[PDB]
Amino acid sequence: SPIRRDAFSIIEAEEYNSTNSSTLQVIGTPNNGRGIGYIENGNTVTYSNIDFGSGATGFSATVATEVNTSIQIRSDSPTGTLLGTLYVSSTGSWNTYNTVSTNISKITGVHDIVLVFSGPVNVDNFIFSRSS
Ligand SMILES: O[C@@H]1[C@@H](O)[C@H](O[C@@H]2CO[C@@H](O[C@@H]3CO[C@@H](O)[C@H](O)[C@H]3O)[C@H](O)[C@H]2O)OC[C@H]1O
Ligand SMILES: [Ca+2]
Ligand code: NA
Repeated sequence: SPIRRDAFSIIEAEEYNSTNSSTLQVIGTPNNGRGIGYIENGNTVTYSNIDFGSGATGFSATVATEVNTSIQIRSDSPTGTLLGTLYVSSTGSWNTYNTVSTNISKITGVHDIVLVFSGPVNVDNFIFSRSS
């Protein structure tokens, strides 16, 4: 998976750098893309060296789930700074993807990102939004 990436271009969830998960799989999507799924509560997924430049204050992910769930977005490590939490309610199916966004604290420079899952969700991709 890429050693580094831009926060303001699409990051593919399936191109993660490490995970604690023993269940997570790379899945396909209806339009023949890929994502991550078979995720459980407590699973973490790390993406290395994301460059936030002069600042990001939002996070958007394209996700599908049948259960209400949340994803913490942390900087640097699973116990690093909580940037924000994306709350995802049911999208209607494991294959019905929806772009969902949340606010985060402003982050600058280069940091690993860790997504921390409280339950099952399929994630295709994500991206950050710049501060004003
Ligand atoms: O070709 C694509 C298929 O591979 C794709 O299959 C889906 C893959 O993800 C599955 O989602 C899991 C369902 O079970 C939950 O408990 C897990 O947490 C989910 O990750 C989904 O159910 C499959 O249908 O579908 C799209 C096809 O184009
Ligand atoms: Ca993807
Ligand atoms: Na394992």
